Amino acid sequence: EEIPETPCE
Amino acid sequence: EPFFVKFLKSSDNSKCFFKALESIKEFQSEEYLQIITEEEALKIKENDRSLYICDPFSGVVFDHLKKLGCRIVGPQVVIFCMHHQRCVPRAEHPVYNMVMSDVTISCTSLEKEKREEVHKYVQMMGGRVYRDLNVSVTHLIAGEVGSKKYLVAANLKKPILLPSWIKTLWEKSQEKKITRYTDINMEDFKCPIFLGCIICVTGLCGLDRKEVQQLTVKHGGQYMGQLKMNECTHLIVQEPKGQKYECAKRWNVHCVTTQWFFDSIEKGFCQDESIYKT
Amino acid sequence: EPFFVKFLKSSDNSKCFFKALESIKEFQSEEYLQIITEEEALKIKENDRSLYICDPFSGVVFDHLKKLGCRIVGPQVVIFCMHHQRCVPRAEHPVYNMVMSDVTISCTSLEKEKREEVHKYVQMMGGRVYRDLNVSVTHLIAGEVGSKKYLVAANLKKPILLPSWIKTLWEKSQEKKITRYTDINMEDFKCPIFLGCIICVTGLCGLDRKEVQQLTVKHGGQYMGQLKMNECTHLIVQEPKGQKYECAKRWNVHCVTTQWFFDSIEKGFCQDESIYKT
Repeated sequence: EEIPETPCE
Repeated sequence: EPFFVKFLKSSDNSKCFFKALESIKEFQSEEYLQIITEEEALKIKENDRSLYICDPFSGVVFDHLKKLGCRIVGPQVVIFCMHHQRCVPRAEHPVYNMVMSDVTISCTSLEKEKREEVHKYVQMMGGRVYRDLNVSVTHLIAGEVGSKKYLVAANLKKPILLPSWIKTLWEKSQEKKITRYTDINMEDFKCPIFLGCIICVTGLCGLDRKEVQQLTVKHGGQYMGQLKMNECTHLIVQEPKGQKYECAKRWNVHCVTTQWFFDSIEKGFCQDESIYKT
Repeated sequence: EPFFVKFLKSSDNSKCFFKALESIKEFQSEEYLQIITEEEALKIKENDRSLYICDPFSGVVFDHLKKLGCRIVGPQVVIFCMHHQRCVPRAEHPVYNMVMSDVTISCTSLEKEKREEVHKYVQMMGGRVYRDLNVSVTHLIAGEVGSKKYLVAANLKKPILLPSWIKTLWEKSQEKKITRYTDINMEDFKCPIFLGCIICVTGLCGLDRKEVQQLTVKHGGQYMGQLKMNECTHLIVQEPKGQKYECAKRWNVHCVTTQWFFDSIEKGFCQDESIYKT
């Protein structure tokens, strides 16, 4: 699997 | 019982050879001291529990005596043992110098060939080599952090160093810049705290994760913004929620707090993940 | 030979004191380990070799022991030597920490007080100081470019840094932000290529003149539009003719080409003026 980074919320 | 100390003469003997001849002539009597030529050495059919002094550790003669099982040491071993009034080592294997005497090492997280090389050059420099980690080990040689042996050595507060330490010790010894393994500085060869770690974070604010990224890279590890399986070793996470956390849990990846990371920096090695789980 | 270790207790000892107290017990037995109050320290009156631990390096006790010539080191030297398995320095003078251990410096182009101050804080941070520039020198500290020592150090490709570096090393150390001199970035403290130069030009077109002024200011130097007596250190001039050239000569100002300027920028230090004469 691959999970992207939590974007600059 | 008495045992002869034979010096192998050749066309181009080194300065070390003659230096050892003069020191052994000055601190022991010449009664058990011979100088043998290459002819007489080649003709020796059997190991006669005598001590041979070769320089270098190569050539038809050295190969001959090594094959017979002879007790061979380099002249630098003679100079050393004479100067410090200490015994010549056992020498189950040939020993070229004593730069690494009193050093006992074990290895972990190394390629087989690299480990064999470390074993060879440590043995040639008068050190001892143990497969498993026992109390007499003075330094651990490691290619990555994390392993069970790594942790054991860390709990014993033993230096964990890179193969480069051995390489430098050897090279610097052949350049006649060092007599002893303490002459070079250990901290330039420490294993980095996160060498081999691939660290991801979740739930941290941007300043926190930039700090973690910076420190990770500084301490030899790799930082990843995105979580990639078959890559990430540690997911830093204070609160157990989110897609990153649950994905890491389904893949049995280390899920640790920030205290694992900063404690690892503070205490100087990669801490045990099991105490910092969430 | 004996190796006593006494610990000075006081009203306000730092956390370093207790950390060193707990760390020092894990090597040797408490046979040579003492805790002394200010009274018992005050009552001693002769140097008995031994190792004293003061924190801070001030007070009636510190003044007493220092003025007697005692061997004093700070607790951070204990923490460092323990952690890195290296020896405690000899220290004819008191040494407060090991942040600058393995650093050897010399100074040039400094005010007397500034040089003495740099000597003080470097010695206190575990570094060594040489009056003359020797191969073992690792960093040169300079207030201006130009001196013979500056050129020698530059030709050996040694770092030439500003006294502020020492100050940062000191301050960042007291704030417990750094353990080692490598934690701060050396490039941020380089000595500017033209620091101390006051540069004039003549014979250049306006675009060239403007470029030289811009770069001079950028690289730490001062620019002057008009050649003045004494004020100007270098007159850039390609051909030895004109009133500017002759006046610069009979004021003993360096008359160099533009190649001096741009070479100095390219190669990262103020070049030898004698090679660029006109």
